[PDB]
Amino acid sequence: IVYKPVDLSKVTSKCGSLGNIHHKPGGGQVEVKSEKLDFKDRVQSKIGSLDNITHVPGGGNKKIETHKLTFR
Amino acid sequence: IVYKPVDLSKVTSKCGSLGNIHHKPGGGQVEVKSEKLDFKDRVQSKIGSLDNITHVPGGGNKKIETHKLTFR
Amino acid sequence: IVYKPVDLSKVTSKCGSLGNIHHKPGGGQVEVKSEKLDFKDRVQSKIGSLDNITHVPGGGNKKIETHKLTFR
Amino acid sequence: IVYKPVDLSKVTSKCGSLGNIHHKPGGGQVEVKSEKLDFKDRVQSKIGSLDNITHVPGGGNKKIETHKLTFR
Amino acid sequence: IVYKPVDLSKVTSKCGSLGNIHHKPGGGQVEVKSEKLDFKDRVQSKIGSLDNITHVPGGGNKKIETHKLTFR
Amino acid sequence: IVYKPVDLSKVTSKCGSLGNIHHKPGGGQVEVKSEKLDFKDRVQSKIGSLDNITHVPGGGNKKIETHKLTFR
Repeated sequence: IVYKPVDLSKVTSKCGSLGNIHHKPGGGQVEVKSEKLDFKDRVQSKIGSLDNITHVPGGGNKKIETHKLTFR
Repeated sequence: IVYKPVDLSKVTSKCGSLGNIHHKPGGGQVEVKSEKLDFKDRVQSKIGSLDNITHVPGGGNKKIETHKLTFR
Repeated sequence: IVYKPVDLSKVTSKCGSLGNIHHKPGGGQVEVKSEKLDFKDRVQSKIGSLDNITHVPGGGNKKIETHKLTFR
Repeated sequence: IVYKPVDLSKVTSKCGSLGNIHHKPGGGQVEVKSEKLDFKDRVQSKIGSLDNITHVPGGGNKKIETHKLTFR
Repeated sequence: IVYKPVDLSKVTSKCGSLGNIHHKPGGGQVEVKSEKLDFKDRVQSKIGSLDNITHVPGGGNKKIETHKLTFR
Repeated sequence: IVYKPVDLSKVTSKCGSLGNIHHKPGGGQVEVKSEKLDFKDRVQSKIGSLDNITHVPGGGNKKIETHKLTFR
């Protein structure tokens, strides 16, 4: 008895933002004028930013593999 | 008995931001004028930023493999 | 009995920000003017930054492998 | 002009577990038998426990109050 | 002009576990028998515990108050 | 002008575990028997514990108060 199975598979995952082109994205004009103005509660503000923010909790690879051979 | 299984597989994961091009991204004008202005609670502000922020809690590789052979 | 199983698999993970191009990124103009202005609570501020910030609590590699052979 | 507003409010918050009675809760019999047994990955186990676990990130109180009086 | 506003308010917060009664809680019988047994990764185990665990990152008090009076 | 605002408010926070009654808590029987038993990685174990563990990174008090009076 010959037991010769073969795994030759090519497996890829390519997830998120890949191969994009951004050409002169923030090229314009942004004007913010604020006067006599009041905040009672928590503020998050972005003006004219172009951040790359990347979070990867994913993208793991795992294999679990089992081999057994029994005579009786 | 000839037990000769083979794993030859190629596995990849490529996750997050890969191979992107940013050309002259923050090239424009940002003007922020603030006057007579008040905050009672916590502030986060970004003006004209271009940060690359990368978090990778993921991207782990693991193999679990088990072999057993019994005569009786 | 011949027990000659083989693992030849190639496994990679490549996660986060990889192979990106940033060309003249912060090239424009940022003006922030602040007058008569008040904060009672905690402030985080970025003006005109281009930080590269990388956190990798992930990216680990592990093998768990078990072999047993029994005669009786 | 008399400006004499009054706040007499009673405000209460009562959150989580309050005023419960637990009488002989763990009074029975718990038997665990484990033999020839294997773990490849991380274990959390409770047998026969009766913990009080209390987490309070909430339960703060704040007032913001503003008074202004103008002649012209 | 008389400007005599009053705050007489009572404000209370009571959060977590309060005023509970536990009578003979762990009073029964707990048996653990473990034999020929293996762990490859991290173990947390509780057998027969009755901890009080209390975490309070919350529960702060703050007043912000502003007074202004203008003659012109 | 009479400018006589008053704060008489009573403000309280009581967070975590308060006023609980634990009567003969650990009064029963806990038996642990362990044999031929193996750990490759980090262990935390409690058998028959009754800890009071209290963490308070919270629970602060603060006043911010501002007064200004302008003649022109």
